[PDB]
Amino acid sequence: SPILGYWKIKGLVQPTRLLLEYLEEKYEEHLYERDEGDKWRNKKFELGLEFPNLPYYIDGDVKLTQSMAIIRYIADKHNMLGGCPKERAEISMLEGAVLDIRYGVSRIAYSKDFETLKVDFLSKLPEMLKMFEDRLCHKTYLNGDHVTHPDFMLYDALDVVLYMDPMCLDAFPKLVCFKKRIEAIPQIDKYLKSSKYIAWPLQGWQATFGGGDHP
Amino acid sequence: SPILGYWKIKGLVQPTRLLLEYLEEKYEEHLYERDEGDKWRNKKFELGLEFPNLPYYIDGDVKLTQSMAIIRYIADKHNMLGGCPKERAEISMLEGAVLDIRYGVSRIAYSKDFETLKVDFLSKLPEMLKMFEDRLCHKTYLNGDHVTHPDFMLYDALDVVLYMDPMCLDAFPKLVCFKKRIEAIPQIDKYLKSSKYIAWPLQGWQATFGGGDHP
Ligand SMILES: *SC[C@H](NC(=O)CC[C@H](N)C(=O)O)C(=O)NCC(=O)O
Ligand SMILES: *SC[C@H](NC(=O)CC[C@H](N)C(=O)O)C(=O)NCC(=O)O
Ligand SMILES: *SC[C@H](NC(=O)CC[C@H](N)C(=O)O)C(=O)NCC(=O)O
Ligand SMILES: *SC[C@H](NC(=O)CC[C@H](N)C(=O)O)C(=O)NCC(=O)O
Ligand SMILES: *SC[C@H](NC(=O)CC[C@H](N)C(=O)O)C(=O)NCC(=O)O
Ligand SMILES: *SC[C@H](NC(=O)CC[C@H](N)C(=O)O)C(=O)NCC(=O)O
Ligand SMILES: N[C@@H](CCC(=O)N[C@@H](CS)C(=O)NCC(=O)O)C(=O)O
Ligand SMILES: N[C@@H](CCC(=O)N[C@@H](CS)C(=O)NCC(=O)O)C(=O)O
Repeated sequence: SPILGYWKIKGLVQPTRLLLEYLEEKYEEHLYERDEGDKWRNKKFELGLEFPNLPYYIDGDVKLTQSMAIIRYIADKHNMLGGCPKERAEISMLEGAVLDIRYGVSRIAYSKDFETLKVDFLSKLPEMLKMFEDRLCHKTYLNGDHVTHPDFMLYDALDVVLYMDPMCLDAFPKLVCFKKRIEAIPQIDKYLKSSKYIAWPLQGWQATFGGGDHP
Repeated sequence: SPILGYWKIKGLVQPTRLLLEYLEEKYEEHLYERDEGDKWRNKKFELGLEFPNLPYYIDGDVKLTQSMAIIRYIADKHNMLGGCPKERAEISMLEGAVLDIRYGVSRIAYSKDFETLKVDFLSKLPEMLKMFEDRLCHKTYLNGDHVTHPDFMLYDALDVVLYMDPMCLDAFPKLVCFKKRIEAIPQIDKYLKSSKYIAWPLQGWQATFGGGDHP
């Protein structure tokens, strides 16, 4: 059974969890708690990883790090990355545009100056969201009728920015619908209600925004 | 003929240029100068881009943004991304590990506190480089005998960190060799000597590190 290792937080790996659950894939997790740095450090170089880091994904011979390599691998095994170079590039474009939002948050979330930095981020956020709002015209998911991994990435990004500004989707009804559509996927509905769902923190526990043991 | 648009800097797009040149692909560039923000802003929404941004790559019907989508697209058209999910994931892992170095620089390069932040980055850099040093044991390129896009990404990262600390590869002879190997690829040798090579800046011109009109 594959092993997905990360801090017991949403962070970089939450879209991967959602994708695995969507696919009904069997996996176990190594979940490092806030005080378990020592535990991670004692395993870091003992797992066969060529590029030791968190998250990791171990699947027989396959030992992977890099969150994006991992999510894309799971997707790839299910024939989800795209049917030709142009569609693969389209999906990678969606992926990167989501990361501009999600990393946009993480870039500032650990700063002493988060509250001032938040102003600048929220000023740019509507422009980024509008691109997705436009993309969703006449589409159920970002690539139309079928789910792709960026859908779970975008889902996670929306979850996160809504904590930062609960009104940030008020101008984007299609994105509001989209978030509900993901939540309506029966596998996702079940997961979000399950003992396996990690609601919080959004970032590493030490973050100024999206950190701490509880919201 | 495809169009690659970016600021006239190395920045996010330099590995893409190197890959195109390696492949002997025909392309033209839209190169925005330091004072040409207005020019970019007047084109940004007039190019058919679904996710307007820099860089962009326009190839007939195909209008792409996201630097990583673009480099991977060029690679994909040349059957370079990997022969199966595991190899594709391996290549995406290399890609992400390079980005930890290259984005590691960009994260701090625009800060007023760059000089203090540099200490922390240079403290972590040897650990990141060692993973690549180990990977290159008995290999010509990162994936062995054949070039892949992360080779050009790593090349660009080494170029950049050597400006920050010219001694940072003193402990990593295989990486030193690697950088020279890339420079010895005849297409790359020619490109680096050509009028098309943009030597500087490394970052946006306004950066504290790797900015300005000249080094
Ligand atoms: S991957 C094969 C090509 N399809 C697409 O590019 C799909 C585009 C959208 N992502 C979608 O509609 O889902 C292909 O061969 N298309 C036929 C063509 O017009 O050439
Ligand atoms: S999908 C966005 C546009 N449609 C609408 O606004 C119709 C009203 C719907 N209730 C809604 O989606 O808001 C649209 O079709 N834009 C593209 C076009 O060709 O006009
Ligand atoms: S949210 C689902 C989409 N409807 C609208 O955008 C209308 C929004 C209302 N005007 C509002 O709440 O303000 C939609 O068109 N969905 C169709 C689809 O194929 O996704
Ligand atoms: S993509 C097909 C598989 N090959 C690899 O994974 C290549 C691994 C390295 N990147 C390399 O050697 O270049 C494959 O089918 N391998 C055969 C097997 O052992 O199953
Ligand atoms: S590739 C690194 C190891 N080889 C050497 O150190 C031999 C000397 C060479 N001049 C050099 O590469 O430095 C090596 O083989 N490590 C793996 C192993 O199986 O020992
Ligand atoms: S740099 C090329 C590799 N040689 C070494 O690592 C030895 C380095 C010296 N000890 C030194 O300069 O300090 C190498 O083994 N290359 C073979 C390959 O297949 O790449
Ligand atoms: N580019 C990497 C970044 C990984 C990373 O920064 N991981 C942090 C957690 S968010 C960590 O704790 N890494 C463990 C380590 O470096 O030992 C990825 O996307 O996986
Ligand atoms: N995730 C994007 C980031 C792109 C980006 O930040 N581009 C900057 C230059 S480094 C820019 O000037 N963008 C133009 C714009 O936003 O209008 C990518 O990798 O392409």
